[PDB]
Amino acid sequence: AGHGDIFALPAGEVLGSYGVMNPRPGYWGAGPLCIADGVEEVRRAVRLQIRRGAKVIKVMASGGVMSRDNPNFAQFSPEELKVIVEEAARQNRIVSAHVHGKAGIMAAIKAGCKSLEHVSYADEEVWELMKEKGILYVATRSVIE
Amino acid sequence: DEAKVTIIYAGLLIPGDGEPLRNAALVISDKIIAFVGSEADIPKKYLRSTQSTHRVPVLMPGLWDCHMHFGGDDDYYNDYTSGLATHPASSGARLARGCWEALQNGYTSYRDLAGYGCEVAKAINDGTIVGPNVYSSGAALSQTAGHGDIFALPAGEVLGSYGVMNPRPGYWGAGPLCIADGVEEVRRAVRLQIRRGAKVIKVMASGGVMSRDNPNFAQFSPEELKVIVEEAARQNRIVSAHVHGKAGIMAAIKAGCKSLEHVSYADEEVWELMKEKGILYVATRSVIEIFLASNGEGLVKESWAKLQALADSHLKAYQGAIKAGVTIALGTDTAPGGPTALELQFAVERGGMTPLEAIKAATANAPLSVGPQAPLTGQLREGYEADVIALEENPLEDIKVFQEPKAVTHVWKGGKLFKGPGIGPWGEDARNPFL
Amino acid sequence: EAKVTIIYAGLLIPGDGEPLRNAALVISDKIIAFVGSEADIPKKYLRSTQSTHRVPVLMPGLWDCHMHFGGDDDYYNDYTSGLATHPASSGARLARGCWEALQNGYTSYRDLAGYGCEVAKAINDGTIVGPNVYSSGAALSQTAGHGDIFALPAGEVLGSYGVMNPRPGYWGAGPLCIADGVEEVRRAVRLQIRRGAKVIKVMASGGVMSRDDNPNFAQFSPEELKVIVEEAARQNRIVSAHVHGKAGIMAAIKAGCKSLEHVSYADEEVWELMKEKGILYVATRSVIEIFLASNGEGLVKESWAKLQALADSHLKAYQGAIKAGVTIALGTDTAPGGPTALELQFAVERGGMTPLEAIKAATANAPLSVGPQAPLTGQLREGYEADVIALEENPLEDIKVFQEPKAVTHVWKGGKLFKGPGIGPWGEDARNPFL
Amino acid sequence: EAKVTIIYAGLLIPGDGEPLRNAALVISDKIIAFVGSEADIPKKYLRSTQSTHRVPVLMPGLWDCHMHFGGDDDYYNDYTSGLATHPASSGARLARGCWEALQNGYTSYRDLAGYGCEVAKAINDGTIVGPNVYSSGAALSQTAGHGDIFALPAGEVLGSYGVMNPRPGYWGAGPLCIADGVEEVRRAVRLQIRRGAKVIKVMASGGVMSRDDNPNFAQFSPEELKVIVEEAARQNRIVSAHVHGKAGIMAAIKAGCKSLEHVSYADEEVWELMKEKGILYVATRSVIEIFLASNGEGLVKESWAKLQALADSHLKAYQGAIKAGVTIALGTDTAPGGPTALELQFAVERGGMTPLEAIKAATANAPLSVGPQAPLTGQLREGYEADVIALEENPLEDIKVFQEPKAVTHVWKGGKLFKGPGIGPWGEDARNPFL
Repeated sequence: AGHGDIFALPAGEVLGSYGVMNPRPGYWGAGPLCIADGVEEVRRAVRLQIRRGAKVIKVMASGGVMSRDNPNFAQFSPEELKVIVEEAARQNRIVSAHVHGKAGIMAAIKAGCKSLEHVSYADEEVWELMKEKGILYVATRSVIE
Repeated sequence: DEAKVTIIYAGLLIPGDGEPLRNAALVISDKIIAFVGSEADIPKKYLRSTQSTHRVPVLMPGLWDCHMHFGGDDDYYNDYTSGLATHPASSGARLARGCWEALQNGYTSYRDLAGYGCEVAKAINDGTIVGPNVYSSGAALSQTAGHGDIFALPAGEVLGSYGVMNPRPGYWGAGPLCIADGVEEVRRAVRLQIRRGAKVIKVMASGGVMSRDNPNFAQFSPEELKVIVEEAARQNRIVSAHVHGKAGIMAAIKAGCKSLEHVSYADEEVWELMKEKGILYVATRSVIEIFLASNGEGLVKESWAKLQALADSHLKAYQGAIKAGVTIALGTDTAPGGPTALELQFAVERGGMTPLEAIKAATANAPLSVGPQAPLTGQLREGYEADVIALEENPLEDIKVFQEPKAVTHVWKGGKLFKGPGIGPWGEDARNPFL
Repeated sequence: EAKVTIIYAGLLIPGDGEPLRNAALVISDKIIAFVGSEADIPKKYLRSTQSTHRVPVLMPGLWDCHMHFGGDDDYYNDYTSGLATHPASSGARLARGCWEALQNGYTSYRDLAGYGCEVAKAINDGTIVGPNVYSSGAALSQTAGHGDIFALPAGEVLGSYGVMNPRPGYWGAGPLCIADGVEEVRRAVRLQIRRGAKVIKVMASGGVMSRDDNPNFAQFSPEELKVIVEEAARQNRIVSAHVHGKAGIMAAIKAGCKSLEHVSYADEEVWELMKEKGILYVATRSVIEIFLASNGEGLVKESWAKLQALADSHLKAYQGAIKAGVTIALGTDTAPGGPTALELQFAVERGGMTPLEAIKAATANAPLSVGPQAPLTGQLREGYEADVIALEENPLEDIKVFQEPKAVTHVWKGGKLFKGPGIGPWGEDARNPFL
Repeated sequence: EAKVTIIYAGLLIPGDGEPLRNAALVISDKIIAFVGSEADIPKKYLRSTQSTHRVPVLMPGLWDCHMHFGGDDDYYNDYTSGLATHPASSGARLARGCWEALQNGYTSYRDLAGYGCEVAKAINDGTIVGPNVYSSGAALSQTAGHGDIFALPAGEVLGSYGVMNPRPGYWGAGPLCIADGVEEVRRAVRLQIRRGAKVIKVMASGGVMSRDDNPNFAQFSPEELKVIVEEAARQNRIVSAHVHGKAGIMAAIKAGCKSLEHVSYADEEVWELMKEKGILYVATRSVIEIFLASNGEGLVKESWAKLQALADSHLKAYQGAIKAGVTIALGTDTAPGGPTALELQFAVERGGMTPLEAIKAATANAPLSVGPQAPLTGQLREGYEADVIALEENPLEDIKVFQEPKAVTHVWKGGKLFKGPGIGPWGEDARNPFL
């Protein structure tokens, strides 16, 4: 049910294709999207991208005004984000977080993400944190335009 | 094109929370209520701009039932097996009749706590059918061997259908029930309901006297309940917990649930906690009353003693909560179109509410049952949503008035007339959506 | 005590045969007890009748022999919506449609792909109202056939709709069934019957879906079609074949199909075979007319030349069949509540039927579309089923009269009034089924 | 307004027939409007033409009738790379290859195993450029057949490429399809058609892969081959059979295959049958020549004696077929962009064709390799498709001229210039399709 999910399809088709359970023939673990719920699953989720030669890890950490969906709501738990960062860090990758609302922004920061996309509700507080922590700001303004 | 303005003059206007007005008027502008006050005080701009006026004896908010189940089961299986065996197309057809019927009784909002509310609301919102505002849980979450489980079927069939492992074709993750065990699974369990558009999350947090089963025993671990609350909270939902025994009640509270159903063993301590924490109490007395009316035909002696003991507790709990001034809303655990109005009767005649408090429980308080997902509604006030009904008779003099749908003469939902003089079955300006 | 109703008609169109003037029809319970002149009504019925009516025009309830009970979300334009739309949503929407159908005087639908079986359960238990629904269950298609969803990958489609790999999730109960080989095709027919299918529908040719799609190519092997017919035959169903090109037509015939849809490349040889073998011809002209009215907005040059060539051929086929006196019924390939009446217009204005023959195609002939599953119906005759409608205006003078539902004033299905003066939305003596 | 181009040619090689000197060809839009002497050009074209060209040599676009669209990672030497290489990698690599193909004057490829169907989508939508691709989809092989990957265990291979057990992961859409039994083999052909396959390819014999492998042994039963042909035939495809030994050859013929690859043990009897039945002979000599050039580096004594014995037999077969006047086309079993031109050299220097007959095999005859899926093409004639190339040098004097792509100066596919003076890498009027 996150920003990467394909809401128009039923849930079984999507997790069948892109979940980190149920290994099978058909280039399992090697698509545009990976859906993982819970600390256990998110470890295999990062590990599967590294397996392909990923040089960065990308999380959806907020909603994205896809339906009448809320960009203000955070996505993934802090517990999952922390683990995702740590997994990437162990292989010398960073994590880049899709964030709009301040709650998602703050959680991605707190977790250890070093790059943020859109960052649409960034304010004074976010700017100072990003400078203090050396976190890249990638506005992606073309999408809004 | 200008705003669509409607003036409704009322002999008696029951706002929902607060003293009723005599010789009052309410103005609707488009979807919201633009003015409430005396007939004398209507602003002149609305007298100028109005396209339609009405005069009725009694005006009040659209009613809520805060505990419905959108199941539409075939009649065949008497237990929960029907939920699994009934094809959802059948369920959906039947639920369409029920939501129509709900609207005709002045029920403009339902909180579905287990079933297809999400899926059926799509056909309400796109205009294909008509119905109340539906705030749905999607599936009720239950542990294995919990109150949601179908004990009569073997475990593999049930978790195959309703578990959060083993994704597959067949509308996986989209049934009346979701079974999840452990912190990991319960995260996907909440997430799957949100995926469907759930506007509340419902947990089974105690047993429910289904077998010679214990309502005193809690269900789910505290660890799971905490996580379930947090998951809902992150998407700005609240969690509503089915609870009977005090252990389950206390655990649901501790976890962060903001709504409790039945609450049968609630005592002094529970009442104070619910007030302190702003937790809605939904007694669902109609369910108890059903099996009191059966009177123990074909039940063993001590299993009937057990139901009465629970019923008596449930009664004291509700009475004490009302007297203690716990915040209360009404629900019945029925199918759409069912006898939701009965709960007003029981609120008065069992609970001991005044008819006015009973109405408050079914209107002004009821949106609390979805927390932050509630619009400003359930009250006749400026700025609130135009969910308004009119009655022929004064329900403060006889609360049973609500049980004759002929007595609800006009129904507005979101400023639109769905029932009223010269208004068709599918509401005003209804067009066949298949042409 | 039999429930007797007398209907006096200025004009009585029986369905097959010369219309009567100054006529009457008697209903006794569910069957038609008498048809003849007002003068000749038997006196026993004048004595026993509890209600009488007087109307300008009376005729049989109308049939559409080619409907699809899909109720899809609007989101996906193609067949993906059939898979992605949750069936609870579909069922809700189909309830509106069946209501709407009945209001237009359509008392029978033959669903050739979808949830007719599942929705008819809610009609028959009285929860909603609608036409008599004879459903195929899923349309049978080969892999890469006209029923397949080419835009999705193959695994997703056969996972959802194949006859292998049984699993939780209403397996074997969707709008589509894909089966390859004699073995699989036995289970394919059997699974529809399991749902209560009253006809079996095959895709036996391509259907100009893409540019690499060819309506001239047959689908399924003769070996599979033969077995499909035999399986249906054993349960006293017939098979209805979607066919365009002559190769597919000839194969469906050879196999034993007794109903053909579209039949776009039917020529002399096909017409004679259909008459010789008693095979119903359902043109489904409305489908061609839809993409003629688009006129090639955003289509490549030669792909529009291809549709017109098919459309032209489909026209000549239909015209030739009518002239050759092939037995014909009407269908539209629409959702319930859709514009079924249009097909009468096209039967006259394209096909070249007389308005009277057009009515025959939508009434007396239409039960042939389900073979031995048909009761004696579609005609105003003694002993036939009381599916009867009344109109304000004479449709023999303007066949487009059927396209104003206000013009159908009374609808009886099985002797029960579902529309008529002072009669509610859910029919006479309707009760809320959830109380 | 038609887009008209005049090409003056010192030498025009039409494909089937005597070459013209001092000739011209007119293109109108996508088809060839005129072929004849420069003197005889119709005046209307001299008036209407927007561009003219003058070149030494003009002929049809070349065909390779035996390509494999694999795009494998280099890592695995055997067939394992087909399974292990991610198809996104394969597709990228195949884009270079199709570009490179077009630059050498190859305007049509018949892919007999791989992703031709999937890559042609990006050619046809204009994202990349390439030849007309007629693809088999996956090659069909029995378990333990020439398509099987013996080095992996059986479960992994049938999990990936079998026609049972549909699942997420682009099921049914790989370079290989394994099917055993009549039932499975229906779905096998159907799955390729689903992808847009324009020919069906079977493995009908062994292929000296190992020492326990025998090219003399047939593969698939006659029962399976018959059904495979019939399935293809119903969609207007033909089947092309990989065959070495006479038993496999005879079975493929008997079944109804209309194209044979390698045909290494073809003798008098086979030649006559192929002529009698109109069966294309594609020798694929380049494959034999590769392992002749290795010369038995790290091969056992008798396993090198086995390859030479096959190579010799393959040679006599091809030579005899040419002399017997069997209809022949050319293919190489290479990746797109590979050394397709080599096969012309071998047709002359091994087969003993004249350079003119060699060109006929790569042009006028080559569309026979897809039977009814062929447009009128491979020839410079009025009404045929404008797939035209120009060379700097006369290939009738040196057939190796084709192996320098600098020597192909102009390439037209469907009347559109993809290579020529002042013309960019992606062809004329190319736009970045992502803006």
